[PDB]
Amino acid sequence: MQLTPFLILLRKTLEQLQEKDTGNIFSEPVPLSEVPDYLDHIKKPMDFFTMKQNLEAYRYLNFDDFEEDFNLIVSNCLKYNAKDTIFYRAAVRLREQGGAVLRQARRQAEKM
Ligand SMILES: Cc1cc(O)cc2c1C(=O)CO2
Repeated sequence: MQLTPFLILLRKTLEQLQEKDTGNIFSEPVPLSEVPDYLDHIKKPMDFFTMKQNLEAYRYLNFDDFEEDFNLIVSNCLKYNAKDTIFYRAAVRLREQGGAVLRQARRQAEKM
C-alpha cells in the first residue's frame, strides 16, 4: 500500500481512540516525578502523545505496531493500578471502546 493514506487513517484512528479517553488520563506520559515507582513495574510506558510522535516519526508502518502501543496504554494501566481504582476501570473501558475503533480501522487498512 501507499504510505500517505495509511498514515491519514492512523491519524484519524488515534483521534477516535483519544475521544474514548474522556478524562484525558492517557493523553500524556505518566508523570514519573509524580509516580516515582512507575518504572519499577512498567517496562515500556505509553500514552497518546507519544503515539502521535511515533506516528509522525514513521514508526507505525503496519496496523499491528500501532495497535501494540495502544494495547500498552491499556495493559500498563491495568498492571499498575488496583482493580478498585478509577484508573483501572478507565483502562478496561478504553480496552472495550477502543477495540471497536481498532477493528473498523483495521478493516479500512486491509482495503488498501
Ligand atoms: C495513566 C496514568 C496517568 C497519570 O497521569 C498518572 C498515573 C497513571 C497511572 O496509571 C498511575 O498514575
